[PDB]
Amino acid sequence: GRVRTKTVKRASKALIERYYPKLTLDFQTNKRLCDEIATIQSKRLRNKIAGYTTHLMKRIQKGPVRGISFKLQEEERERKDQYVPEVSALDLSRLNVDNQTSDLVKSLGLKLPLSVINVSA
Amino acid sequence: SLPATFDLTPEDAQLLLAANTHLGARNVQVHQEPYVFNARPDGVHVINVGKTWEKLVLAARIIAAIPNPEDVVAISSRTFGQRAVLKFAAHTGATPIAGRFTPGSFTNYITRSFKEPRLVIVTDPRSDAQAIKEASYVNIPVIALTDLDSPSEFVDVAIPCNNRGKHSIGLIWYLLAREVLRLRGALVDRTQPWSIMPDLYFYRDP
Amino acid sequence: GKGKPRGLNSARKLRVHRRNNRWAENNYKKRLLGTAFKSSPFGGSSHAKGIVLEKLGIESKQPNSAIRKCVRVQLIKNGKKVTAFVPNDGCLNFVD
Amino acid sequence: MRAKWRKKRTRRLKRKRRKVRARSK
Amino acid sequence: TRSSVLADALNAINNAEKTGKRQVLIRPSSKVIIKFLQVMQKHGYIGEFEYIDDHRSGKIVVQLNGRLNKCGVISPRFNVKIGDIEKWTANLLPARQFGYVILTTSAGIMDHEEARRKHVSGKILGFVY
Amino acid sequence: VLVQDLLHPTAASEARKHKLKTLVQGPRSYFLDVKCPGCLNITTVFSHAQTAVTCESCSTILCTPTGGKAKLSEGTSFRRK
Amino acid sequence: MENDKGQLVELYVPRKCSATNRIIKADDHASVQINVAKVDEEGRAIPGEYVTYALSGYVRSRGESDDSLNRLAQNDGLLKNVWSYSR
Amino acid sequence: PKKRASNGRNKKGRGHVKPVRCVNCSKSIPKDKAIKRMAIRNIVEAAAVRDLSEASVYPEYALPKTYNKLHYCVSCAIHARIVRVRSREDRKNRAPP
Amino acid sequence: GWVPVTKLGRLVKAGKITTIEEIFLHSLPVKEFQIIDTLLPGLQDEVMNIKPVQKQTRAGQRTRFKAVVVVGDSNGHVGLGIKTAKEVAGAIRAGIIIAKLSVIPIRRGYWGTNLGQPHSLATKTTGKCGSVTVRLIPAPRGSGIVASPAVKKLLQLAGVEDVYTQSNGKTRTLENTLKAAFVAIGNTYGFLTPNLWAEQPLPVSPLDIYSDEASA
RNA sequence: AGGGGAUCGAAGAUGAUCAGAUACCGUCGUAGUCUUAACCAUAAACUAUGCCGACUAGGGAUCGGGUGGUGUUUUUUUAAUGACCCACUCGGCACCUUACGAGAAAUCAAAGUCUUUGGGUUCUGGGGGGAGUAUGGUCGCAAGGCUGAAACUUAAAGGAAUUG
Ligand SMILES: [Mg+2]
Ligand SMILES: [Mg+2]
Ligand SMILES: [Mg+2]
Ligand SMILES: [Mg+2]
Ligand SMILES: [Mg+2]
Ligand SMILES: [Mg+2]
Ligand SMILES: [Mg+2]
Ligand SMILES: [Mg+2]
Ligand SMILES: [Mg+2]
Ligand SMILES: [Mg+2]
Ligand SMILES: [Mg+2]
Ligand SMILES: [Mg+2]
Ligand SMILES: [Mg+2]
Ligand SMILES: [Mg+2]
Repeated sequence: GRVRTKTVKRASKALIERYYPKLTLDFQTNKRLCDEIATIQSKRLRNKIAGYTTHLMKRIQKGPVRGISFKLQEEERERKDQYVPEVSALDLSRLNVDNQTSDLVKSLGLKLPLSVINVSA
Repeated sequence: SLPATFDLTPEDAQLLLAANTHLGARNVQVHQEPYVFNARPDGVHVINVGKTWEKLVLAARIIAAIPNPEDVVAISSRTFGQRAVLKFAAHTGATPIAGRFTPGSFTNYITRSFKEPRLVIVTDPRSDAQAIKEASYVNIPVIALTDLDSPSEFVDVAIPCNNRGKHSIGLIWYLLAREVLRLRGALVDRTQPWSIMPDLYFYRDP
Repeated sequence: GKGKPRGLNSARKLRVHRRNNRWAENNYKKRLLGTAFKSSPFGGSSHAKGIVLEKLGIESKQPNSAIRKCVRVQLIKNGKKVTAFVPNDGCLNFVD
Repeated sequence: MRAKWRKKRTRRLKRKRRKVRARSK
Repeated sequence: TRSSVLADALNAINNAEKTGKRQVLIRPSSKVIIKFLQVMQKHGYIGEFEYIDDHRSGKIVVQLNGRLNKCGVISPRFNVKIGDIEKWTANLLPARQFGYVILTTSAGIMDHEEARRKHVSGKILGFVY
Repeated sequence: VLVQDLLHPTAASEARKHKLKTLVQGPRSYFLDVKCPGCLNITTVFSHAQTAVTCESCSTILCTPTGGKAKLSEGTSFRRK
Repeated sequence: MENDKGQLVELYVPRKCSATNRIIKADDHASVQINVAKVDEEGRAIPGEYVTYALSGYVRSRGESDDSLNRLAQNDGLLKNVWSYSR
Repeated sequence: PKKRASNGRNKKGRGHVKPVRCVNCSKSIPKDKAIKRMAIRNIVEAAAVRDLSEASVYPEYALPKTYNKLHYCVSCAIHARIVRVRSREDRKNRAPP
Repeated sequence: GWVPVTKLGRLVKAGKITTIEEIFLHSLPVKEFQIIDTLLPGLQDEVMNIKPVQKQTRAGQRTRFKAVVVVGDSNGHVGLGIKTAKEVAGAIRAGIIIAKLSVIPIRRGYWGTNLGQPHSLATKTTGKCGSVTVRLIPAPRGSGIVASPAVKKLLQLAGVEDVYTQSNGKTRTLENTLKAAFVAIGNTYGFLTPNLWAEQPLPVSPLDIYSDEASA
């Protein structure tokens, strides 16, 4: 079986976690920079790591990946996180509330507009 | 007591009723919850948003009593509250824990997720039961956003809300952070509406 | 109510119940039935004199392989036959 | 042995003893 | 069936105190229950209580502080002499410094210290501490 | 609950409770002043009557018994008393 | 408690729960001590000025800590209509 | 020790339940303790229905079903790849799949 | 070097907490035995019994040893630790650690007539672990500890001069006897008495006073 | 003891299987299985949990009764009903979750409120065997039931859980 071990997978995850604006979908140059940027004792393990990094970069080119996080991805995430509409959907567009809710408001003693509708069983 | 400026304003009531925080659970009802107001037909129970606001301000005072804000912890294993707790941690100190809790975070002094807080805030005590259970081992209080059918055990201040809802949770977190900042002194104007919108702390499927 | 009666006039029940449940014991039963005086080749005595009839090489129980050098004894007062053990190395040679 | 069958054996024995005693009684 | 109402009363008080409640309802409110609770009150173990007069036998609503660990009943009401008081107190109180064995004497219901002072003995009802 | 007033409960709860299990037990039943058509001669009728009550003026019929509350006849007017 | 001549003994006079007046043991790790901040004249909190409430593991476990704290706060004035004595 | 709180069956408040017979081994078993299943099956197959419809007069017809309620004893049900055996915790699972 | 990782450890190393009485008062949980070794430097260990416990395996019986250790200074504090390990020495070491972690206070008191320097317990107390119930009854001066050797040694290390004991169950299970006695002497500060009816002002905790000398 | 007597079927006969198989499997098949009038009085007759009474945690469903609701439907749009829905309640058969508590544990809303030992009351047990035996009484047509030892022997039997 061609199942990779956690040494290979962790090494590839780290290489992607801190060398993404770099190595590409090509096993050859990914290998030729893996031996440049990491200390690996054996060519076989180097090539396995390079292959798994190439596979993960192919995965990344189509959507994100669970367990991975690089600076570009983090910046995209926070940028999408600060999104806000300009309308603030809670803001009034016309508010409906049942008779019990109208009674609640009357109990609290508050001035509010209400589009009362009856709640039927 | 309070100077009566803290009472429920019609703006906050508009927000709370637009987010439908006042819509409690169905006929199910934990007898530890007297926060009900005149059950609706359809079997849905309505909540005293006034009591909600009062308990919320109480929780805010408890939080602001903490000297080191990083010693406050916000929990949410639900997806509808992760953005809320993260933005809460952005505006306050409030060391957040969104997603998984990692059992052994308040015990097990060696693990990397080891917090030793003075207060933990929880979005749903049923989905976040590991956290309250581990807080009952190490002398930590627990604030919780409860519905009317939540398990009240090992729960201190309970804010009645609609935790089934997407907007309600984020609104409660938003109001909580606002009151905390006001009591701390960042928001010097109690009457000002705090430019940050409430829909910032809201879940998005994308 | 834990079974037993607690009432302030319920002592006879407790007494006779104790009598029966005392018969359920072993020492009380042997003491009151008089088994020592009626059985038990002695007469409830500490010691007894007897006349040797035969020497015996009783084999031990398991797990143990040995022969225990006992004797048969007819008691003087009762006439009962009894097996007795001669405890020491070589002391059977004094009991001819 | 099974207690039911031990009981059955004991009963057959009690019966045979009843009759071998009725021989003399 | 129901034999001692004092026993039911003190069982209810004990369970309320074990559960942390600050009040309990006693039915059906005998005189000896009243005097017993009055002793416990004079020594500071329960607090106020209120007799509700239904026309049958009565109810009692007791207020409870947290000072009570066990209020108990001794059934049968044994006849107790002046040294048997000491024997009992040893058997069924936690210490020689606090706790009260309660006994109905011809000079009313009282605790055993008051009974030693008045030099009279009687029948044992229960205990409290 | 661990703290509550058992001497001054809510009327809602006391009406929700069983009649014997209230603070002071008492009847949930009542009496009615009943008018039959024609002969005014109002009759006092118990809600849980157990009898086929009829007016002394004539044997019309006022209430038929049931397992609980009596069923007052169709043409009749009653006044809670 | 004390000996014949004052001179307090009994190290560690212990804490009592604000709800049940029961002692909080040393090995009771479900006990909590809530501190509620005070406010003064603007809405801002005073540092180091707390209202303290101790709660024991038993009350905290039976799920009554919320109600107990509600009533304690309403009695100490920092709350309002939330709690009712008649249930 | 005790294995089940129902002990094997569904007899709370009865005393006696009037046995039935197992469909395979004819063993007498109480009806509450029995396993009941209901084997509802189309008469022919899902395979031969095409041939039947093609060779059938009266189109649209129905192809009705067969209904029988099966009672198995414990032994037969365990042998026939039914209620097989479960862990101490999942024994309490009272629902079907 | 210790290098504590705990708020309490940092405070104890900085010297803000000079007494375990604060720890007991605020019910703080201990997780580093160096705290107890710093605050209570004068306590002594004692090893009660070493029993072997066996686990059946494919290849014979795998054996490890269970050690019971009682630590105590003879003024008011005891701890009990039970540890299993492949080697007796390590069992004893880790048991001493767990015992220090498991330290509790003891409410000593008087049989009567509060003359001086309490010698006994204040109340009748019981503890149960397994079938064993251990009951401690207060005794007068000179009675000494009327108990079996193990419970006697635990109570000596606790500082109880005079106490009676009633016991019930299979007292030959020493782990359960010692745990029952430990629960019993821990319940002493659980029992409420009239001399503790007075209300106190609920002090403030060091974890809130010395907040910056804590984590960072 | 009469009746009845289809079915299944202790006995029994047979065909196999088997080293043997007077057992399991198969085919027959008496007594019995049903009933009337009497007897017997036993069972893992079990919830292996005595009856009465009080208190103590939550949750929902269900059987029976009752109350209320401008509630839904059917009737004669309509009424009263009846059947359903919602809320509540008394009384039951039970069930889910937790353990404050209990327990050796398995587990238990009772097996809890029990060394902080007493609500009332009946029955039974005191290591295992011998032994529910022998004997004597008593009941029974009998089968048997109820009551019920001793000699002698023995350091373990046994319960619940654990890893193999
Ligand atoms: Mg009497
Ligand atoms: Mg041997
Ligand atoms: Mg088995
Ligand atoms: Mg039966
Ligand atoms: Mg013993
Ligand atoms: Mg029998
Ligand atoms: Mg039986
Ligand atoms: Mg009962
Ligand atoms: Mg009903
Ligand atoms: Mg019901
Ligand atoms: Mg029923
Ligand atoms: Mg014995
Ligand atoms: Mg025996
Ligand atoms: Mg077994």
